[PDB]
Amino acid sequence: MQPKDTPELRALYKSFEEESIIPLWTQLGDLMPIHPKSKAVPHVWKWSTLLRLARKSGELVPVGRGGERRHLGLANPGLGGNAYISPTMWAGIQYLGPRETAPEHRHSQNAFRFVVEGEGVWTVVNGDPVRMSRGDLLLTPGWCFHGHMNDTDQPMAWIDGLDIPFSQQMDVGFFEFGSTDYATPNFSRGERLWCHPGLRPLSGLQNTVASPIGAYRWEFTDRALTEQLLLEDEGQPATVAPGHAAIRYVNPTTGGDVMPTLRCEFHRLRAGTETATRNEVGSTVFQVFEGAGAVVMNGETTKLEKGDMFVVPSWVPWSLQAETQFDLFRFSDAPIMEALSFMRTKIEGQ
Amino acid sequence: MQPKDTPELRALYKSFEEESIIPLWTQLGDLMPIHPKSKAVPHVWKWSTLLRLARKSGELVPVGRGGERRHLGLANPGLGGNAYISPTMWAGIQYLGPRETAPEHRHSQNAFRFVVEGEGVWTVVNGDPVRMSRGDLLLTPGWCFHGHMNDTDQPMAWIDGLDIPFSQQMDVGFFEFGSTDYATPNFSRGERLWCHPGLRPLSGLQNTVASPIGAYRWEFTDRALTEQLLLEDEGQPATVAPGHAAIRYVNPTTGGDVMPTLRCEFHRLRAGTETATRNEVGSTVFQVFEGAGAVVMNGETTKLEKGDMFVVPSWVPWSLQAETQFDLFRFSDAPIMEALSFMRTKIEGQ
Amino acid sequence: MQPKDTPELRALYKSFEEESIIPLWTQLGDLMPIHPKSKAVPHVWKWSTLLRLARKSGELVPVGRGGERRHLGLANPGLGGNAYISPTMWAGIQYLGPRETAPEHRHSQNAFRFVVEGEGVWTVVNGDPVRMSRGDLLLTPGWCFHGHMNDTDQPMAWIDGLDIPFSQQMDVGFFEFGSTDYATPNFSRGERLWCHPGLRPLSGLQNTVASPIGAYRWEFTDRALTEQLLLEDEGQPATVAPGHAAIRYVNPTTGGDVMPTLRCEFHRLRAGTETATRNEVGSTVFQVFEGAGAVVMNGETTKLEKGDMFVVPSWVPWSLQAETQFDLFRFSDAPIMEALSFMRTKIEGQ
Amino acid sequence: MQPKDTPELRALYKSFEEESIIPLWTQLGDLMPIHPKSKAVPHVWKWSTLLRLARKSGELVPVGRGGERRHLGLANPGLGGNAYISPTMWAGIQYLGPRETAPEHRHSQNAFRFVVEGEGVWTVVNGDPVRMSRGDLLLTPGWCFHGHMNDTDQPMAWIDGLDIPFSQQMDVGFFEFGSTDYATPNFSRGERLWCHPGLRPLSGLQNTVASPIGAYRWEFTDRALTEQLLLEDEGQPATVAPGHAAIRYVNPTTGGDVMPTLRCEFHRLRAGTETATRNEVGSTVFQVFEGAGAVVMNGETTKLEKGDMFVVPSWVPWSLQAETQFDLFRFSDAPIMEALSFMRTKIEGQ
Ligand SMILES: [Fe+3]
Ligand SMILES: [Fe+3]
Ligand SMILES: [Fe+3]
Ligand SMILES: [Fe+3]
Repeated sequence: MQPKDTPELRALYKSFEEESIIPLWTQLGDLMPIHPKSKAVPHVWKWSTLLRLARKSGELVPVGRGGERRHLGLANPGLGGNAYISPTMWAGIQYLGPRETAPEHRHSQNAFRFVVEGEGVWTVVNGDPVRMSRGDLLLTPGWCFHGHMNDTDQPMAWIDGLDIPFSQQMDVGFFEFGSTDYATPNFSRGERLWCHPGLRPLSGLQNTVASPIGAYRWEFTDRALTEQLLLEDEGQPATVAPGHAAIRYVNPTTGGDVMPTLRCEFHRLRAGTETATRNEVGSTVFQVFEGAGAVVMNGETTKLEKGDMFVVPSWVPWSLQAETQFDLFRFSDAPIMEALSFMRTKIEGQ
Repeated sequence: MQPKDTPELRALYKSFEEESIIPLWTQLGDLMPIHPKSKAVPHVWKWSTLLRLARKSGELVPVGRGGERRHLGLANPGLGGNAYISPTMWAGIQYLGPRETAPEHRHSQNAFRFVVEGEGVWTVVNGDPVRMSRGDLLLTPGWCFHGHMNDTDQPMAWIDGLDIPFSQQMDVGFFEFGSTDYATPNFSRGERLWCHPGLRPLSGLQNTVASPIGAYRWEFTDRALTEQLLLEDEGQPATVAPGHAAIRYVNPTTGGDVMPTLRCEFHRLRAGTETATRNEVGSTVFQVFEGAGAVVMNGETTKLEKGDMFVVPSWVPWSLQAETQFDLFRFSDAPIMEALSFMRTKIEGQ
Repeated sequence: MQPKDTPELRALYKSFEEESIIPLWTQLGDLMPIHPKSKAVPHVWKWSTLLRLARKSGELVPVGRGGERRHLGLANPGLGGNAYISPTMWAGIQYLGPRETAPEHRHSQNAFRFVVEGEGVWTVVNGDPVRMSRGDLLLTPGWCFHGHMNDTDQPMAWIDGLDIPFSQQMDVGFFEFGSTDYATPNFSRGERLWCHPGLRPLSGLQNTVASPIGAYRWEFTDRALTEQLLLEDEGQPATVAPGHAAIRYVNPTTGGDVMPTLRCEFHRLRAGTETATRNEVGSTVFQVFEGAGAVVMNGETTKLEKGDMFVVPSWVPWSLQAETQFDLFRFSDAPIMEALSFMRTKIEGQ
Repeated sequence: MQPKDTPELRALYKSFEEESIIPLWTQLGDLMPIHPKSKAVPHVWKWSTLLRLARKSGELVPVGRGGERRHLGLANPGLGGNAYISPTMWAGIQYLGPRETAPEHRHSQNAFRFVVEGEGVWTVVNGDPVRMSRGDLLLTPGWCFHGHMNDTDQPMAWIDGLDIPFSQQMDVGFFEFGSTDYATPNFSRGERLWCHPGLRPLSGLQNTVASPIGAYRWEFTDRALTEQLLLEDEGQPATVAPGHAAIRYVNPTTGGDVMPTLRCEFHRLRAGTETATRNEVGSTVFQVFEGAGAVVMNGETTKLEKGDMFVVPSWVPWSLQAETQFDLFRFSDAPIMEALSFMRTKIEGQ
């Protein structure tokens, strides 16, 4: 940068290039930033748009000519043309047509399916068939064989969230093909063993790295958030903040996050609730499941409508405001920040 | 023992007594036994008897003259006149009369209440009122204020299980008095936050030493064991052994045992099921909740009838045989053996 | 207690005896004490005495007539004639004569050896020979084969601390006989792999329930306490309290206590140091390794001299005062209180 | 990819671009690879070269014109012009001149200093001054204030290893400036409290996310590897493989890795030792501290000489061969792979 630009210097630099050495002193860029400054940028996708483009994708791309991958990837404008919503996460709308199937495969990358629209599709996870409907969270944890069948003439839309960008950058990717029955049970084996509150099968005493619950069904989510707002009505502690009910989807063998790499939550805000501004390390994505409100990011307010999705990159100040009762599904890379002692939180309140 | 019995020896022994020294060589007894040989002995209490003596206790002992402690302690014949069912555990039948109450207190010793007969009594745990009915497990973990009220003209019987003998021998006992409302909610606050499968309130992210679930209600227990036998019907893994469904009551923040000192389980055996003989370190107590069968202990078969209770001391070989569908509530000191690396298991199968 | 003493009552009580039921209401004793009130009592043993009785035991009890168990057990006056220093722990002076040996055995009960006087005895733990000298702590953890040989014509005295009383009361005891070489290496294999600060063999990546270090040698203990007093001289944080250096013997795979059931520590107090009074749950034993001071227990001061030993039962208020530089080896049942969430501390300071 | 290229398609694609959607079906690249296929490539840097360019950097770049950052970054040829040795790690040669200093700063990114050449430089970590010499490992864990002073007229070379590339990609970076004494103690406070084998200060009972040992000095490393080869001579288990001694630098409060994000090890291979080929997930860097041998990567053998450094990206098959006694310092991103359940190992042996 500032050494004397002499012949002997330029010879040194020439030698550098040759030996693949880069010297610190010529480096100008933001080495060790004061706080995180992501290349990802806050962004909002409108459901009215995504749904439109999804339905058209249904007409224009059949099985045999791309229909197998009929998946609308959400790309952050800041991430150089990659189909990545944040630096750690991949989120896409999977638009599954009438009677459509996918064979089984397995990969190291962890993944979930959040059903936004439809019913009567089964994702068959290690042979265990897990039914899908609006508001269910399905897990297909890393190295679990998974495939699916649509048992109906209606299509389905779901959010596919994966840890692809993390796994790509970090070199951890593995993949295998599997290989019929097409069973359609109302509840999977996993749910039948693990979905009884406070009870654990004697046959499942070993803890697991990922939840053995195949589906976190809408019924239960909805009940939990209602009780929290009800307890608040009654003077009882329940909500994380006034008007703000919320649960964390957990692995019951452990009480921890669903998968090693991804946290999932569900938030219910009472009409007129306005959350305190947060800065949190790493990235998160919300989908507005029901109701109307707005989000503030970097001081910019965006009005939000049913089905809209948005991303908050690392350290971006954010808050939500409910106009009506505001329901949002949430996911993030937080289990990574926390496993590695990188997590840090600033709340405007405290 | 074998030193030469001389004047100088007897002088040494005299000096020993004076200095409170006991020399190893004169010690004869079973110092370090080959395997555990408990002073507690296997034993069975008949419900037809206990109920009889309980009902009479109701007539003969009113409030003001012992009725406050109307509690039939189960004493092991081997434990020198102590009201202790095993060396680690206290189990008693509490016979609560019409409209009877108890003020709040708190103690370090951990405790549970398993309802055998009745309904409509509330145990109010740290202010949170927890309703009681047949087949519910209630926890009153150590240092939680607890008291109760019977909201009815009918009596109630429950098993009171505590870690009293452990806590007495080990010197850990603490106790405080509390000090009205008498609320009668259908479900407690604890249940309302924690009894939704796979979901955890954002307001309860901290793990706990004991379960925050106040009641493990019968409904859920019954469903879990039915699904396990059903999965077995269907070729699916579920049961711990052929015909033998079983759950472990767990603390959901952790996936571990209900309380640091006590494990609780519930077993359902299909008619004609006969379990493999087990030797397990430490003690356990079963109550036959429903059905008919037998237990073998030390090779002795005892026929078992609805409501009967029995104890298996450390290392006693035991097995159960179901005549009808055989339901049993179970508890033990195993979390102690396991925390300290003393647990050891022998199964006749393997 | 207070029910009307009628014929029908006495019939009930008669039935109780017969069915081995004890009713709560007739129970008078201290059920659930306000704080711990141990049957064990504070006590001090004088070394000048123990040594005297130990040396005489050497003359009067040879191999063939008790010499194999030439062990002076320290019995608490409060514990009904048992050779138990507290309700959880066994502590004894082992007086090993010239050239004396013991074959290998193994037991579930955990144990340590603290060398007070002598050198050149090896305790051979799972085949690994561990040399012994004044101030060394040796572990023989549960289920490790152990035996010893005295390679010299001098005798040796050590403290044998075990978890016998706990294991007896709780029914966890197991025992086996083993079955030559008599090797005398300066340091054992364990020490050679594990006694290099901050370094862990790639061949020992698995954690262990008990420390793999066979001996915690005096050299190292002495250095650690000296540095702590030196840092204090220098204005640096180090001591737990002014004038009070102390280390905890730890299992290096874990950073935790030496064995699941026993904590060992070493304390060095600067002349004139006077510790704040503590109440701590469970029991502890100190031995005065070097120097002079006193101990206060229940408000009673006992002057203390080199080699003296004392016991503080659960919840007894205690403090030490150094006259000279005061060195003390310490052990306790605390890892038990802590594993089970029974531990509680009161310090006069705070 | 394969949908019919019609006007209506191109309109859909146009809409995609506008809404920042990327559709899966047009994606061609290696989405979910069969096994890891890093952009980083195996590479070797020669010390004779690095030292040459380092010494010249000393002449050509003084304080005031880059000398403050006189640091030769090792850039992987595969990583697009970034000064990153692997996708997760930053490794550089810091060439510190006569009497040169650096003020204190702190950052979230974790870091170590491995001294290759020189003595008598102190890195002052949170005020605690830690001396540096050949073969010492120094830690400056995340959020610890650190700076340094050279107390001599000789220069020093060290390896600076950081988790910069991980922290950059993942958005976790934080940074602060500090702000004299220039003390030169032989050992730091950290070492004085924590470098006594098997002993833990009572003032440090709390576990830590990173090791409190400031320096892992050469003496101790060297002793551990010598004992391991000696035990092998003697028929005792010690080495991880025949001829192959190795330790892992550990955090003593925990027994775990030095820092949350970086593993450090030291390997000593007996002459003629040839390791089994390994595939391991994530990246590692070795420096040849002493001796001569070779490394095989992807089947290509590179002869290796004292001070040479090399990188093995994720899943690259590798092995080392010792010609003489071969000593190597090693580091990796493995604690990340392991915290997140991404680690996987293939050894040619098994
Ligand atoms: Fe997939
Ligand atoms: Fe009570
Ligand atoms: Fe022994
Ligand atoms: Fe730095």
